[PDB]
Amino acid sequence: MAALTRDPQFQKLQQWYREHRSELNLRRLFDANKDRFNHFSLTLNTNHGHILVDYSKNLVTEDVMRMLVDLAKSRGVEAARERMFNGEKINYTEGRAVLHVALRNRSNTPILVDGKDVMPEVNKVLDKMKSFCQRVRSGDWKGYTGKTITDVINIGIGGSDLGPLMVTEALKPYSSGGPRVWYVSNIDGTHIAKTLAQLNPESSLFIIASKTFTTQETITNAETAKEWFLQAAKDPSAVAKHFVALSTNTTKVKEFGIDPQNMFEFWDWVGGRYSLWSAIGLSIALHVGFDNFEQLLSGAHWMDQHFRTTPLEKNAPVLLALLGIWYINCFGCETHAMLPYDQYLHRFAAYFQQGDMESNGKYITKSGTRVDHQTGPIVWGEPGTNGQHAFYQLIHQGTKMIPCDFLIPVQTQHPIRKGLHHKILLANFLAQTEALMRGKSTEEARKELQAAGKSPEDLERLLPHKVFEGNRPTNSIVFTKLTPFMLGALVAMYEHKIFVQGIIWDINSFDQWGVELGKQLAKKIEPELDGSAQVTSHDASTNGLINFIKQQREARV
Amino acid sequence: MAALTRDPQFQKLQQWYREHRSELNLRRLFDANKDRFNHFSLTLNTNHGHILVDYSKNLVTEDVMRMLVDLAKSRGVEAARERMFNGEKINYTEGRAVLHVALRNRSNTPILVDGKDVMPEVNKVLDKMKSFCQRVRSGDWKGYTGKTITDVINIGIGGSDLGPLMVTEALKPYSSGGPRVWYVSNIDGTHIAKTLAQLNPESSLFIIASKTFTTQETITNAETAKEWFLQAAKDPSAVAKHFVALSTNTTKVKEFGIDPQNMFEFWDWVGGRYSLWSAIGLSIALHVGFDNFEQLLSGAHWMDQHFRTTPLEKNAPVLLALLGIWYINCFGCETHAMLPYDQYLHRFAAYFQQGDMESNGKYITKSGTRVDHQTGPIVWGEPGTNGQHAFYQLIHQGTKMIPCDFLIPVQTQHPIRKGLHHKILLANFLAQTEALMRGKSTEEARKELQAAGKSPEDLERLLPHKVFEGNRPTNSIVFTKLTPFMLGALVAMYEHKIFVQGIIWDINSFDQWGVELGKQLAKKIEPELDGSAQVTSHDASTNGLINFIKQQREARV
Repeated sequence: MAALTRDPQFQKLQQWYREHRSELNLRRLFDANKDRFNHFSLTLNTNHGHILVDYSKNLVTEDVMRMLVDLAKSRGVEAARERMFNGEKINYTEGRAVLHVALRNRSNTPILVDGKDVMPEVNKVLDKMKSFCQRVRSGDWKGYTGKTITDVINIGIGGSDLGPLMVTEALKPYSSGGPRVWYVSNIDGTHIAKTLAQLNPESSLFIIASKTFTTQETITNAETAKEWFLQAAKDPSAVAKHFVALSTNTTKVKEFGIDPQNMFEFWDWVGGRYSLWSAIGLSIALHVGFDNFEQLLSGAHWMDQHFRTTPLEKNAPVLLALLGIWYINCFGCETHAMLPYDQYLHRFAAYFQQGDMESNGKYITKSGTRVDHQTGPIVWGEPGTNGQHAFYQLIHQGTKMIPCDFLIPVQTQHPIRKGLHHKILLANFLAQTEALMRGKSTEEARKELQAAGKSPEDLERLLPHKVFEGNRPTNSIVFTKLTPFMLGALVAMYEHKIFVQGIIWDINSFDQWGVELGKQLAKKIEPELDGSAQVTSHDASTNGLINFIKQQREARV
Repeated sequence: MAALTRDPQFQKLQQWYREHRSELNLRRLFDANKDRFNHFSLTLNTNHGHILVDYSKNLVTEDVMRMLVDLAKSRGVEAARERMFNGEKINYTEGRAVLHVALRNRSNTPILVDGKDVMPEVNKVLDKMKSFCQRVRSGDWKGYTGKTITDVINIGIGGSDLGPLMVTEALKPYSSGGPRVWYVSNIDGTHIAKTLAQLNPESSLFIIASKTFTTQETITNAETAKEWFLQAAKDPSAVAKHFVALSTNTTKVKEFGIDPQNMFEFWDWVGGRYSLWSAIGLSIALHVGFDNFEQLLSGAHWMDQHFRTTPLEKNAPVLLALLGIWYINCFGCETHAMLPYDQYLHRFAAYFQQGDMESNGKYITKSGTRVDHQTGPIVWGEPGTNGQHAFYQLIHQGTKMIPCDFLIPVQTQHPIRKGLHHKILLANFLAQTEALMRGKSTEEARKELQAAGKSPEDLERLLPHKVFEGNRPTNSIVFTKLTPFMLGALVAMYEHKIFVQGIIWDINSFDQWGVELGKQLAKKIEPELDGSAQVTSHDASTNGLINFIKQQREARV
């Protein structure tokens, strides 16, 4: 018995579900309540765009929502939220604060950790980022042969990669006048090799993103880039004009050949998967400009404030979190699909696979007892309409219930053909959730087939295949335009959803002990791959795979 | 009750699982059987590289595998296979044959549909492709100002896009002397606009992929490309040097301005999600050359024969399918992760999201009866080590069982740093499945904590969070090298896996009636978006969303 399962509000939810779930049908709910949209949607005015969070096409009633809010209160969500914002060490397995909200604290209200306001250091780094971006983008910063920088290459793994990549992809229209950005993350040599082949050492700037500056994959990639660079430049002192670090390890950064005045710091209370708001976002600021980076921070700051000051029943991240709890812990849905109808957001779902799954893919509660319920879902998705033409067949007519978040900006960055493309995109965004909710009954389908002139035999044969059961729930999140500020707000909104869910489950959303074993076992296997000897030190499978690898690496195909 | 649930072998499988589920622990299974890898792995020599399908880190015993194979026999897998290969109309809801295997039938052994051999038509199109490719690649084919083609842009959705994109990405090293390739699929105007912004109309060749040549999204994109082209070229007759078609609609192709000689045909027995082997693969052949395209076809042909002649108990696609049935229909796993440790294969999982999910995300059986069991799983993943640093926390320490296919080539296309990068990649590939299988016990973690000098209190506090329960099953698929031939073999293997699961579930893997409703509803919404008038013709949510869109159209942000 974990905290969640012992909670009385949760038990009430489970009981309601057992006795009413058979009665949850979206067509009937909408048919019976013309005010349903008004009662189950939230409109936020950020002053830089509106966000409509329409959660009306969910398998919930007023009572369900009331009970879910009651659960949030019973589980101490608000108090936990205050602990985070106040700089308390809520990352309890690692004794650390959790302060990505400090990174984007534009108001500069003091946030104390161990007796010291963190804002001065947050702002010192931001100031350094701003100066650097101005120098690089303006052409002031010269390469070793006196040329301007045309390409910036971020080298990092996990949280040092996904955020910056997703945001620069999403904000590509705001990069006029910025250098090209490249992301190298995989230790797979293909990644760095194929990137370097397209670059000029005289005009490329590498950004090595690693807090410790000892991260294996990242430093290997970094060392490979340096070797390539020196092959052309020869002079070790030239490295300082072409490599900067996002790290705190001054000695290692200096030893690499980077001038430490170009080491951009961040802190223990910045989790990698919450780090794009820090120095880690340097490649974003370089690409779209520091002004745009500040707008991104400001958007997140707005949402932070929304989350902090809004009554639970009208609090966007809380409601999203609660809906997820309902589908995960009552309906048992393993996954959560994120489907932005926006090609610029093509890596948004991939970003939340880390942000969500690495945060809440957990099983030990704060008290040390194992959970006896589900925790975080498997997050997945492709942007519409691409995903729509790949896997929606399964969403509409498969055997899995799959909560989906559909997202779209009202205004497109590319209003080509007098808005025709965006009109079709919007129509599909709307129709898909409508279809998922409504379905098509046997009766309706039969009438279509008859109207189509199908013979009775053909009709009876095809009929069942044309039926859509519907009742498939979705959220529709519509926002004015995907600007830097609005993206900031949207990302922060999901960060706080994830936080609320973790508090409810009583897990630690901010550690990641689950990455350790794989790292340990890889270090053991590395040296064993060298040479031609048979390996017999592991289970038979691991041995067998290693031995096949040894046999085949000498094969001439 | 559906076919599967009525099947005596399936019931036998279920009884066994009910009786012995808790007898399935990988760590113990491997400790008890030193020959486990040997008994639960396949080695395939294709003459152009080996494939090791190591399915030993799965929750199975010899009895379980026997029962699974017996299930495949009972469900008539072999007879269904022969029907496919013999050109019978196994796509029963549409009354069509399913002959992607004919597209790569290098043997040219006759395959008849309605008494007529399809190979001549297949080969005629292939010869056409070969000639066109030679002309474009050699510089013989020139644009409207006499320049050679430097860029090829494929415009299509779903199956007309994903396969060609995935394969050209995977085979990038083999594209020397080929034009760059671009893929435009999203109706979102950003996709075509950001693509066209980087192109010169004088040296760009557009490939319009659509059987009917009336596909709304594809044709909208195509017309946008043509308008951009003509803004530069002016002369309508120049469209014929810059646009070709993958279609059978001669009339519409001619009307578009394409020379009918440059219409590359395919057939109703080529499913879109099985079409890269046909004319739909033209961009592949253009990028990496027709010879490399033939090698891709040849690899698939090799795997088709393996699937055809190998006893079920040692038949790769069959075993992969059967393991999936075990996890889906007995263990209840909703998902299947595909994790290639290969950056070139970064779009492999996405491809199989359509291939698998659009095929088997079904709920009506051959007899018209609704299934009463699960069908296709939710397929997802990212390449290692990228995904490894994103979401593996949840795979190791979350509350979901997630069957994972780990894939990797022994030989890298980029053996930089004297093989150091690939060494580290392989070590992680190996360590991850080893870790997932083995886990780390309370006692093992305790010993580590003591050794690190943790106080008893600190130790007891952290201990449970450091435990890995393990027993997480995986397949490891290792192949000599990712050449065009090997990629063909791999994709075909998965195609047949999907086919086998579909036969077992008694669903139609080859239709997609699930896409109709959304299309119908979108068509109704399009004209409603025009104008300022409030919409009230739908459910309250759909109306509300539309009205918010109309409102926010007018906002300046």
